[PDB]
Amino acid sequence: TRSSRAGLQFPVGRVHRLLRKGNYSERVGAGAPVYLAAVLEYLTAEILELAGNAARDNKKTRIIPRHLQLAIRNDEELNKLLGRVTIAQGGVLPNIQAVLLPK
Amino acid sequence: AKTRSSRAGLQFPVGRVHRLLRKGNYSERVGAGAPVYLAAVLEYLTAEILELAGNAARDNKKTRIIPRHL
Amino acid sequence: TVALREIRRYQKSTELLIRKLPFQRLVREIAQDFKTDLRFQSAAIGALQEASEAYLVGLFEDTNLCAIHAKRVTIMPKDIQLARRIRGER
Amino acid sequence: ELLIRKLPFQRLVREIAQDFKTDLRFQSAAIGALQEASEAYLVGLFEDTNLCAIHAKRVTIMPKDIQLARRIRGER
Amino acid sequence: EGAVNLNWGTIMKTIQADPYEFFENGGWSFLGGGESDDEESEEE
Amino acid sequence: SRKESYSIYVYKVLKQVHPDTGISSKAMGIMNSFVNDIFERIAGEASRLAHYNKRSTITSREIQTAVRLLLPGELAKHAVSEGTKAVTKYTSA
Amino acid sequence: RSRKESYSIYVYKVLKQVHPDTGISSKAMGIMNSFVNDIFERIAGEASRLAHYNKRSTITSREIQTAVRLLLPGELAKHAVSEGTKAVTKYTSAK
Amino acid sequence: NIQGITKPAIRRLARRGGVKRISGLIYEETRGVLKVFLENVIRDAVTYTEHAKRKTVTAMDVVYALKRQGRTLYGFGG
Amino acid sequence: KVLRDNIQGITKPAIRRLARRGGVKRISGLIYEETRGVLKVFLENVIRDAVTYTEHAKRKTVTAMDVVYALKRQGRTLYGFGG
Amino acid sequence: RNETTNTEEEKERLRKEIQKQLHEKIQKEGLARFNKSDAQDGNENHAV
Repeated sequence: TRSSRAGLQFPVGRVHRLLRKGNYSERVGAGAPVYLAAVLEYLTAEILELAGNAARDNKKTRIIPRHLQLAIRNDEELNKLLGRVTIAQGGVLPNIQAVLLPK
Repeated sequence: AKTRSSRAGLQFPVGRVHRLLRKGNYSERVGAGAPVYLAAVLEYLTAEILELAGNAARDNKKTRIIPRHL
Repeated sequence: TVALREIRRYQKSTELLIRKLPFQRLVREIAQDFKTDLRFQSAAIGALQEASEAYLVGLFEDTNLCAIHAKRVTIMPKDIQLARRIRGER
Repeated sequence: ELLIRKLPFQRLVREIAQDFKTDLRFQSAAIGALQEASEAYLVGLFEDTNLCAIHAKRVTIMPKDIQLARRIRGER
Repeated sequence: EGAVNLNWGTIMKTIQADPYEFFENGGWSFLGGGESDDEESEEE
Repeated sequence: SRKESYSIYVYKVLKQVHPDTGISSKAMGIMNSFVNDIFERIAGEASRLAHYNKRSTITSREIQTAVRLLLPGELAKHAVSEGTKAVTKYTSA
Repeated sequence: RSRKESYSIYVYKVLKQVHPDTGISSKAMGIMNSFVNDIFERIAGEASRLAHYNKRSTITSREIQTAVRLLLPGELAKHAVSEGTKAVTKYTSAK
Repeated sequence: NIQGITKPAIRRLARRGGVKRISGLIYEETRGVLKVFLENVIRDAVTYTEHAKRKTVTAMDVVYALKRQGRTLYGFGG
Repeated sequence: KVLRDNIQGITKPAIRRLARRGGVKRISGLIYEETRGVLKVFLENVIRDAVTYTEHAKRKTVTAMDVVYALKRQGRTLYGFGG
Repeated sequence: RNETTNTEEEKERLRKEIQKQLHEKIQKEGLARFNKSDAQDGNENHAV
């Protein structure tokens, strides 16, 4: 496969077909889908790493949307990247303002 | 009525809009009335804007429309 | 004190805070003003409820920020209007 | 008419551009567009700051109003 | 209508000092921005 | 080089609307930018709809519903009426 | 029947590559699939706009790299470009 | 059907938003804001549905209408 | 020649004029520095993209269209300079 | 729509014509209220 030749797990043929059928350009070079698959694989690996850390922090062995929301909103770069997206069943970060705390 | 603008009673260029829609990588095919409809909308919107810009330039006793009036 | 207990309790959970049937009835009432005999998949209503609650919670966070800026604990309609104006919504 | 002086602004733009690639050239219209965008942005920000300052029953704008405005806008 | 906020506290003191001279000149006409009364013709 | 712009068409529209008014060069630059921007918005949204519905052609329905999405109420109504009128008369002719 | 595609198996493989003793719910797998599709759409739209700006008919790896640089923040973009270049060179070196 | 958004529900939404004290007009203000939001979103969704020549509003229409506003939602097939 | 600390070219009367156009009547003295920092962060964000476009076109001059695309990417569409 | 914007803008020409009549009316009103004799009798508010 073309994923094996690049030492990847994401599909190269599928991504090339989606780029081909997406009305992006007249022709598509062969180094674009490999690079884009590598980027997507890196980003999903980062996301899943932080979400697994967050799920272990809660002592769970399965990732739920709550852990994805915590991983996203807790990482500065990801939270800047995913700044407009809302995650169903993600909730909010625990945040109580300083002046509202009791005395 | 040779030009397609005349056949539609328009002032914007139907042929140029057709060329840009085709040589623009939007979809595999283009209709025959999509350029006409879009040119009509664009001409209407420009007229809408120019009416109020003329009003504002006439409220300032000016003959020339400038970015201030837009 | 119960206010803070509730704040802690609701920033922990993720379950929808609006009852399902009232929201469905509201959605159908609103939709009936654009086209009669419209059908909604249950997932469409669920997505709408998630988006509406997320929007309202973000708005309430901005409102709380405005209220604290004015040195008040109590959020007021003028705070909401100011937050919506600064966002660029009104 | 633009309020920031044109040549100091040019020097500022060049100084900032000196980090991303050494010895860049700029079109004049590029600097003009940058100044227009910057002044429009700052005027909008001062509008929001004035709104916040009036909200606080004041008339003087203070840095915390700017901070609140940039927070609500979603600025980092 | 005007693009700028006016100093009404100075304007009203000038008008109070001589209301007659104010109307003699043209009165409230100065508020209409600039009375150039000429084609801008900015386009070359 | 022959650069393309909508300047002559804006002159035509202006004389149609305001025979005794003129436009500066900068206002024409702004108008050209506006026309290009609106074309880009509408074509992109039409493409998005065509892909959403697994279609490979942009017909006047896609453009009509794009106008419905983009423009506000009265503006959408008048622009839809104008476009349908023009398309009908171009078809008839 | 309806043979519709997704990224679930690849996300699962990546998860087991990074976290072996951790599972994922179906709703989170759906969210991750939506996330992948979104990021794909953003990158492809930026690449298309860049190609049309530069008057080219082809989407190559240069467009993808510069779209990544435009879209992602500094360290994230740097690591992603590193990964992409590594993968492209490893794929090109072999055949 | 706008009365169905009761006062306790708005209180709950404000408590998850960290709000400690609530005025009495906040409820009507929030109902108005929610009505405006829902009106816009449902109008866009119904536009999508009519274009697709359907009589049922799908989850895809809602997701595309939120993407249109900039409120991208994950986990509904996007 | 290297440019060093030219942020102070945004003089205090200039910031005051920008505030007056914004409708501000009384201005605190810490504003001017606040504003300066804000402006820096803005320009650094816009220029980094404009330069990214300029470098991708394999050019050495930053053109007006590069700035226009950089602004358009942030939802800052600018009419008057092309588009 | 073009005939309605023409109609609305002709109502706006009447709006402008009314506004012009109002400015001319107030100019004359002020000229009548203030005479050159009142200007000669200037109650200078010498500080009391």
